[PDB]
Amino acid sequence: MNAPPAFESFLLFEGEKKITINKDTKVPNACLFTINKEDHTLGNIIKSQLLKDPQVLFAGYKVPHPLEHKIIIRVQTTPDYSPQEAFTNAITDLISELSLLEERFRVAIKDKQEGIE
Amino acid sequence: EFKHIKAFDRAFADNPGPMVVFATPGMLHAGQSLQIFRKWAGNEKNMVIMPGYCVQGTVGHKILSGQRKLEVLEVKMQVEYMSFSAHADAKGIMQ
Amino acid sequence: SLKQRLKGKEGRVRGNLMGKRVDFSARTVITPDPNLSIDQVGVPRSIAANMTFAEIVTPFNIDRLQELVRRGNSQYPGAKYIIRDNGDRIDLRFHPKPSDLHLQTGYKVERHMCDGDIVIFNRQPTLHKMSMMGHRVRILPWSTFRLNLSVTTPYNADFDGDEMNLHLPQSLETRAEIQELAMVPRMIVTPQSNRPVMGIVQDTLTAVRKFTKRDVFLERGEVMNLLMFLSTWDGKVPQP
Amino acid sequence: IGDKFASRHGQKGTCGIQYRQEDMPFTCEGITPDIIINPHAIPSRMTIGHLIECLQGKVSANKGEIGDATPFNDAVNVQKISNLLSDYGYHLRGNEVLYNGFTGRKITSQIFIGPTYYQRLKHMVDDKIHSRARGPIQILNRQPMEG
Amino acid sequence: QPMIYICGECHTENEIKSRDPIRCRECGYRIMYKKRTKRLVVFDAR
Amino acid sequence: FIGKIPIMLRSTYCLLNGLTDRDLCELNECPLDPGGYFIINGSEKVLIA
Amino acid sequence: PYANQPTVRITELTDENVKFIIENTDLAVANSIRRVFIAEVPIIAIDWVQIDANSSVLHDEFIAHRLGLIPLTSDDIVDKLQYSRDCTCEEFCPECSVEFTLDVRCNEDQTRHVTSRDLISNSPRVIPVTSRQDDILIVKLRKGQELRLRAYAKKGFGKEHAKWNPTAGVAFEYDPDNALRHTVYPKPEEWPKSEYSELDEDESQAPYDPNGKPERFYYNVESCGSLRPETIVLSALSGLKKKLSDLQTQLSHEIQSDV
Amino acid sequence: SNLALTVRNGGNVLVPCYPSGVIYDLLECLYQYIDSAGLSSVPLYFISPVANSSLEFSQIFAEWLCHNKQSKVYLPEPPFPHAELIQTNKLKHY
Amino acid sequence: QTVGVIVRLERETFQVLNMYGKVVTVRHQAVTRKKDNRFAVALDSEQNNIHVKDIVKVIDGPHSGREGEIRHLFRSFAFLHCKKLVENGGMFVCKTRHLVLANELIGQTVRISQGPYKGYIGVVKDATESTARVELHSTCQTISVDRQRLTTVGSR
Amino acid sequence: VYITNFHVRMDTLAHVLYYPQKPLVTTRSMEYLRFRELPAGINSIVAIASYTGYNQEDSVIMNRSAVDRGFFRSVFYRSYKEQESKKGFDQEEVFEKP
Amino acid sequence: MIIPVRCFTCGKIVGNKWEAYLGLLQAEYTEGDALDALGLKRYCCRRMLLAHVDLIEKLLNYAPLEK
RNA sequence: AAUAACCGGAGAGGGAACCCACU
Ligand SMILES: [Mg+2]
Ligand SMILES: [Zn+2]
Ligand SMILES: [Zn+2]
Ligand SMILES: [Zn+2]
Repeated sequence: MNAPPAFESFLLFEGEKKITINKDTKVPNACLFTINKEDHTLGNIIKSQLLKDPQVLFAGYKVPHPLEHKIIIRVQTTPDYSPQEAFTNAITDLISELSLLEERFRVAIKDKQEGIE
Repeated sequence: EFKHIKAFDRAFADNPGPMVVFATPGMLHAGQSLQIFRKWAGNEKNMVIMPGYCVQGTVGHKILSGQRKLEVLEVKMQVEYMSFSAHADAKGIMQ
Repeated sequence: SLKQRLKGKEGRVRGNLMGKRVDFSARTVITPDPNLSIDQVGVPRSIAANMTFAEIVTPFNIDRLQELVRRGNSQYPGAKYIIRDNGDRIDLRFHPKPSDLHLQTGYKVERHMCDGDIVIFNRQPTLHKMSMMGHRVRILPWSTFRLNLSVTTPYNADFDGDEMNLHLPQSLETRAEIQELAMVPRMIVTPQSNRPVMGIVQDTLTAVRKFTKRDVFLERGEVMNLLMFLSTWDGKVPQP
Repeated sequence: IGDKFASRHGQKGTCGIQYRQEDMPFTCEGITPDIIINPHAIPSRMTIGHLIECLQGKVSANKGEIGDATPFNDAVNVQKISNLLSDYGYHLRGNEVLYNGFTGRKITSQIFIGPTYYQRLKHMVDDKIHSRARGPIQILNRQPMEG
Repeated sequence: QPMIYICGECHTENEIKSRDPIRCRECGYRIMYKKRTKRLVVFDAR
Repeated sequence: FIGKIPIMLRSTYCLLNGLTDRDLCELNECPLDPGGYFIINGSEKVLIA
Repeated sequence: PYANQPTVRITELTDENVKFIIENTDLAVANSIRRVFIAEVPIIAIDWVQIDANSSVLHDEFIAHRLGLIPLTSDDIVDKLQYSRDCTCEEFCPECSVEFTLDVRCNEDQTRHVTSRDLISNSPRVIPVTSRQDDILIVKLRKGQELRLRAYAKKGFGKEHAKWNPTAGVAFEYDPDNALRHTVYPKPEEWPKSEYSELDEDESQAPYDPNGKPERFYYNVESCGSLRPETIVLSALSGLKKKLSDLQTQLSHEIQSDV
Repeated sequence: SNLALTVRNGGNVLVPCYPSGVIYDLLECLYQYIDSAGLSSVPLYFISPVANSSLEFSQIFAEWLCHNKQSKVYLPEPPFPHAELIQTNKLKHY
Repeated sequence: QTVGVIVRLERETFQVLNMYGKVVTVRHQAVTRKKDNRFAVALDSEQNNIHVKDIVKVIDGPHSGREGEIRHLFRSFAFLHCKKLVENGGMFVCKTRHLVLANELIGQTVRISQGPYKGYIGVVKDATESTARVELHSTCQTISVDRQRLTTVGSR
Repeated sequence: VYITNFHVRMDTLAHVLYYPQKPLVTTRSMEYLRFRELPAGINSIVAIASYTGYNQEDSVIMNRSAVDRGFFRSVFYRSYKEQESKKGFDQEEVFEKP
Repeated sequence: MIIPVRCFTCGKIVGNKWEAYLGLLQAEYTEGDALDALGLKRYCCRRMLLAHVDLIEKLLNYAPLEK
């Protein structure tokens, strides 16, 4: 009777954009990125990557409400380092890792299918 | 089947920008046209065309004559008394 | 007889005069939710769109009120009834001529409530005065009231199919006074035994105990994740 | 969310929130539990029959037979069931390790799991929720209707 | 105009017009059901 | 004639006596229904001891 | 400061399932790799059922439900198809869907088993997994009544509905001997040796690791028959890469708007 | 009857005919009969280099039609029903 | 077609003034009560809005030079009451212009042919100028959507 | 499944379930009720552990994939009735489209 | 009312197994052995084919009142 | 030689007793 339509978990409609950004006033050099219609598929791996780089002091992710598909990532990076560029660098590193892992699996799968003899 | 002529709406009378509107009746005695005429009478920018003979002794004749006070309200916009009648001219009858 | 028509509970004195039916009062089953604060209560879209709240048309918000009115009924954020100053009652559920949709200051708008609105929220038997609390409404998809767990001690509810009634105050002065008196945090302590009642629910109690054990140790990433949700947080990590 | 599921011991309850399989945790294998009843129910209700039922069900499913649960047997009990569990390789007391599906980290404390039997009750939510906004009125008195 | 109904025990199709006895044309049974609609129907597998 | 008296299904005078599962399924009644209730005005009523 | 060099290797493969190990990778990335298998691996499944005439004892909506869950072979044509809600055309077009027909009229005395083999498809690339073993049962039919319906199948994925989910079962784990001590055993004697353990008979408990992080994750993915497991894993990784690329593009536009 | 049976079988039906004359009576009959079997799904294609012109010319000529159609004109409405068909989009002329 | 205003009640009939100013006598059951639009508006040829119970002067027509309170309004007529007028209880009828102040889609199967709900088949219950409520055939739910996205499949 | 011939029997407020299943663990006495032939309810692998904090008191967190695959999807019936009545010509009730 | 075409928890296709399972049981096998031969290793899939009740035969027993 | 006639002009009708079931 009120169940939200199924696709509401991944579709973005007009009047809202996938990503929004806001500056933090509590501590300098901190920013909040709001991602719409997205869940722990990425909210975890982004943090896991970003915690690798030592240039970032704080990185976090939280979903305001599970029924409301939305995630917010607050990051405070060391001075002279911009959160935007840190975030983009982390994601591009993650993409490289993912693609090269894909290729390694490709070669391994041919090896196995043709046989390990 | 007219591409650029669409059904009129009363509420468009206030709409800004230059416009062209046909109206009824040609005699203005009742005047759904007279409604917009009264709406815009003050403005001197608008035109009005009367392409036919008006009935004497009516608002048609009052507007036909150029006096501002036509009923007591004053008409300011410009009137042009055109003749697009579809009747027979003397040469037509003779021919 | 008349005497039978007056004496009994259904008599005019008790079941009809002291206790009489009323509108603007939804009813449904409750469902726990810890994510939202104690003062908030979730409600379904259906109830929020079928329930009505009056508004006085003012220039400060006249633009928004008109932008809401032309939305009409059947669209969640919207108004279903417009009442003129003279008392003329025009409904929008039948899509009248667009001309009447014009607005001016002073009119009455029957618009649906959205988040932030105050609502009273009780559970009979209402034995002690603290079962009649107010709350701030929030909109959630599925069809059931949602309230924070710590609130279930004063209500003595347990979610096992216990339902709970929700009245919406209609006038603005009543809204304000309810806000300033019946809103929950203004009743943490009770007059009967001058004690706190909100307490702590069983599960968070056990969790906090096992957490605050004297030897608990926690990793950097986990701490950095936990500190996120502290609303009042300063923003500076503490020294390990 | 809002239905009413009742176990075979009086452990009534309402479906709080419905998670997807990916968010739903799992044991080492692909098994992911279907219902997560709260721990805090048992200690006051003293419905340990529920735990014994859950354990025996696991044993019976692995064994391939419909295990019996006659009330006054006295021939079968926790120790025999635990022995059968030792035989089948699962933990003695039916607990298993589970994995969070959000982070992926292993659950610090092992958990009790296993099969059981549920009955969804006739008190669907759709049959209870309603609201009024200045509808009809009684004839004798100008008040809202009932029902 | 007349509608198509089904006898039940006969399983036989029969026609009936309004304000008429409800009997199968050959066995005269009294229980009478109504046939499916001709309007389309489409369910999402969900 | 005096009158009519209700009879519970599966009685010793009911039509539902001596007919096995095949016959009862033919008559489209559940063979498993325990029976022992009176049918009145359509509704299906029971006596409480 | 850069993502470590992931290292993988398969133990063995088979039509039913694939078992492999991941080395030199993080727990979060491993977990996401798992989640993508469950969620973001699009396939083809029936999604629009129109019933001309149904007369069995299963009510129509039940038949639509059951037809929803049948699996279809979608080895590669899934890439060619393009989402229905996204494809601009009249209703369904051969690009954005596939067509199935099912007509059965049980006329013999014995009960007929309306089974998946009876679903006539339009494109040979996609058919019920059973076709190309006993058949998947739809509904039994008594003599006399009939079932006639037309179905359209489209490309979805896990989130939308669990009928698009092809990963029958994923077993994910690591540290089969609790070396990292994430979990705690009050009586480690009781617990059973993990099949991947390397401990001795007496010990059955790896020593505590003062310094270490999860590594050598173990994966066991069992296909449901819709797709070969290797294709499943490859598609998972490719789709995740697509998602990351989308995020990067959108946030680059956002940064440019900000500056 | 034959057209309906073939379309139900699922084949395709071809019909040769001058783009005038008997076509219009055939079209009235088909317009009345399609709803009998509820074949709204199957569209009618009318392919000819003079299809559109022939349709419009049939529409304009009112004074020459039968009395029924002349009255259908006096009650403002296009005399033939293939105009309604085209407005409904079941029949498309190319 | 023609409404009337009662000017007198009788033992078994009613004296009623018709729209043209003619007084007639009709039976009690001959006439029927009509809904009155108490918020209707009229114009008296000088474009100043007028309503019921408003004082206006009749400066043209047989009743020219008079004044009274507007009792009833019509599309083009008005029943005006003047106390000084003894006749007919002081009521009369005159045209307003001689006074001076003093859908297709409803009930029709349709198909969501484009959008998030592409492919669904529903029924239209409410038709607005731009949007329309559709009652789907699968869900126990009803949806709102713009008319542009509809395609009246099947239907009559 | 409250009784075998529910399709034909036209009761009021009849609930029926897609997938009844005999309980995995039971008494010996159950099968004398035919409860094995008309079971009500479905087995369910449960896990007794506070997971997210959304199941504090008499609450449960359900896997949604099961619900979508057929976990407890129930159907619900309801039957109406109507007695068209003929009277002494002051009232005559007939079935016709108004 | 029929075998559920999928495991509620896993997704393994189980509907096709039912007739073969009845054949095995008629072939005088202990249900556990026959089940393992059919290839159901987890107890979250074994439960369905072990403790599923088939009512569709009961429903078919009747005549079609709609024809 | 004749001119916008509300153009989604919408309020609802028992009740009274009994039993059952949820808190
Ligand atoms: Mg309770
Ligand atoms: Zn018959
Ligand atoms: Zn397409
Ligand atoms: Zn399983």
